[PDB]
Amino acid sequence: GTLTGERPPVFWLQGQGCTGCSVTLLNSVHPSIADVLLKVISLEFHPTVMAWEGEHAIEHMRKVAEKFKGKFFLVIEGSVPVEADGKYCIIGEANHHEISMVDALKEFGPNAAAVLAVGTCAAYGGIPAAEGSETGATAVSKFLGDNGIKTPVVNIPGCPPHPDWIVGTVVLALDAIKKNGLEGGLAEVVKVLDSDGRPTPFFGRNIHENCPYLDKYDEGVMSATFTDKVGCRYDLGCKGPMTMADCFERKWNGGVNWCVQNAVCIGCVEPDFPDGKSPFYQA
Amino acid sequence: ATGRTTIAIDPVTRIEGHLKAEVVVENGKVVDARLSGGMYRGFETILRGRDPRDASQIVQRICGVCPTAHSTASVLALDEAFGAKVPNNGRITRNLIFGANYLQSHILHFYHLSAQDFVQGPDTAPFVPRFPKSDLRLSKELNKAGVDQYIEALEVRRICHEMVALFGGRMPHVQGQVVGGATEIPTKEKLVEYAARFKKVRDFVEQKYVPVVYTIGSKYKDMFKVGQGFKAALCVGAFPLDNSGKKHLFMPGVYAKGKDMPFDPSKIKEYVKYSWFAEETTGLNYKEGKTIPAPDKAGAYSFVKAPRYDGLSLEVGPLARMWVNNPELSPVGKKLLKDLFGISAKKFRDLGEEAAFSLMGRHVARAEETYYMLGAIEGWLKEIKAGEDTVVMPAVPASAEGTGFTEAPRGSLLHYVKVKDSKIDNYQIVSASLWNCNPRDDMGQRGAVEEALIGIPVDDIQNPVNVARLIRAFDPXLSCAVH
Ligand code: SF4
Ligand code: SF4
Ligand code: FCO
Ligand SMILES: [Cl-]
Ligand SMILES: [Fe+2]
Ligand code: NI
Ligand SMILES: [S]
Repeated sequence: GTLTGERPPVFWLQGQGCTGCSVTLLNSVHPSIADVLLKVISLEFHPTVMAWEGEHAIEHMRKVAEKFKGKFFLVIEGSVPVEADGKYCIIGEANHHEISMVDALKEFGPNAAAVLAVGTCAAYGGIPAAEGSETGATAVSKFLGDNGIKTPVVNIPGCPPHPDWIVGTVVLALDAIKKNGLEGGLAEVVKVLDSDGRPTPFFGRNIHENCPYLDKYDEGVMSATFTDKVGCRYDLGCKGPMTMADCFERKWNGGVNWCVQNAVCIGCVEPDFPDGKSPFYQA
Repeated sequence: ATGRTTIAIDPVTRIEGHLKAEVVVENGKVVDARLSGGMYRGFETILRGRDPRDASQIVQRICGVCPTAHSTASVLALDEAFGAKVPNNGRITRNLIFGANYLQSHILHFYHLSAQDFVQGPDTAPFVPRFPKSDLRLSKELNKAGVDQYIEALEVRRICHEMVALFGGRMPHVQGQVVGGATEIPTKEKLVEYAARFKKVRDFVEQKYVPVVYTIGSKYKDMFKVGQGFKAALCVGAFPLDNSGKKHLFMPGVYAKGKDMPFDPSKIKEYVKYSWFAEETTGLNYKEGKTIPAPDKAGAYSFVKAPRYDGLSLEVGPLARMWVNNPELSPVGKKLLKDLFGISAKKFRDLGEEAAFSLMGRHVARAEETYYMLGAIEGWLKEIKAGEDTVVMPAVPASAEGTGFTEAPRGSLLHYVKVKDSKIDNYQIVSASLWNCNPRDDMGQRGAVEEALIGIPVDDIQNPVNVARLIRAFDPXLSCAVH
């Protein structure tokens, strides 16, 4: 990229998120986040990092949205709670009217080029939708479908995702769009999504079948304490067998570690996370 | 003289999470304030019925900026409930995991959240558009230094997360802290890797971050004269320095009405009159806490409960800890206080109560604390024993309770767990931005930030920049506050 290159507008809306999907993106190594923001995308609205505030920030997003109707990318971090008329997530106020996450996704969703549901909360409901919750936490694709909004959705799950999955999916899409235009490009992206809406370059391979401890698993050699790094982690709760992600290769935080080496995989990219992956510390 | 203008700001940006601030301005000053935490998930009910060990993963998803704090409070609560005796080397490893995120979080806060309050960024989103009169006072050279350091700090904070992940597995959301200790014994080789990254962070903190806070502060001296609020603080202790449970890097204490007092956690109660929870749950200590949402309750204006300490509304965070503990100031800080402010100071309290409890004082306290944490981390790198076991494997109890107390980067954090039939019966969280960003209690007494907004200058109602500047000095995290 260059400082003077083409950079599409992006709005980043936080529903029932924890900001960890924004933070994970800040950890991108190459390209660095500075390069992403200055050379790849134009991040026009993001509540955690943008200069302006309040109704002025909302109106700025609305002005960009009008200018780029059908052409901006909408990132959603967190689930969308539908109970209590949307009141469990208020994202702003303008014209003396509060704006719920429900309202915001009904407003901007129809006019985005594509919605990127970043993180397991946005993609699948995640922890806010888990047993014991009461907010009607809803995944982005389901909310949009329930409301008749046909905009394409790409899921980039994980709790959090690896930065490379987020940046890499953006790069995938922008490449396809450069080659084929917007609709042709998004069609090429959709072709490489699995049945859970995830890009197969990052989510097409199983952790366990590629795990360095697979021989120990097959031998029945299981660690009995977390600090035994020789044995397989299955008896300690590892969910690698049921998890589709490339962490075994890419690892985390500049390659310094990953969940299976350090402790166990908890299946954080999967649609049933957390309840279908729990208890975390037994098989 | 001018009359009243009422200003609502939603979203307050360059914080974490969902906050509306509404202030009443009369004659150029804020005279009233209300803070609304706008997003609820209900972790305290989601956790019920689970294997207690799951909590130390689930709770981190309260906040991906400070997940190591929730991890720490949770594993401490589980350790107590399970009777787990963390090995000495695991105590130290936990301190290395968590301490690295203090460095990350304070650097993120000053540069990537706060610095745009004082620095004009590059002429492209997300640095523009902004208020036409943003009161950005720095010279071209100093403004450029701010931008250059913002950019360098993006790499430095990322390196801090590599430090967290070396023994923590990944970040956000560590895998490496569990009941019974830490899941990965530090090796000689990985301790070299941690130290090499730590050196780069130390150099940035010492040469760039601490100096820039005092230097920018010296161009905004008026910001030491506002934002006092109650001048009341809480610290619950954090970073145990031995296995006794009685000695910590930050020792506990309360400060209010000009007086130091001990910290007794039984004096904490959470009020809900002005919060969206059922009225019958008001006034509960966390050991009996209840979380029953009431989003339509009349008169309420926040999903944050109102915690009070023996009736007092207190603030938390670096200022609170540094005031309570009164450490020696950094060499840089002593020099720049003299050179740029004409202040002769040796220990933190030598700033004086008024300047410490101020908008800019909170930024200074956070920079000083970052420097202070360098020495703690250096000490732990000398104390850790490569190869020595860091975890025990305790059986899950059928019936138990435990409380974990620590200090998240933004202030005091406790988690309480009650186990029955080997499952979570209750789990209650009392977090840092809960103490700071809460609404009125049942007696109408404001929360700490609400009160600190009183007196904030708004000389231009069309560019009311100091409202959110004050809020940002507290480094809010509304996802922590509400959970
Ligand atoms: S169970 Fe986990 S540690 Fe064992 S081989 Fe499979 S992915 Fe690896
Ligand atoms: S190893 Fe498992 S828990 Fe860790 S990031 Fe990958 S999918 Fe998530
Ligand atoms: N730091 C942090 Fe998070 C907050 N507020 C907690 O506790
Ligand atoms: Cl933290
Ligand atoms: Fe709570
Ligand atoms: Ni937090
Ligand atoms: S946070």
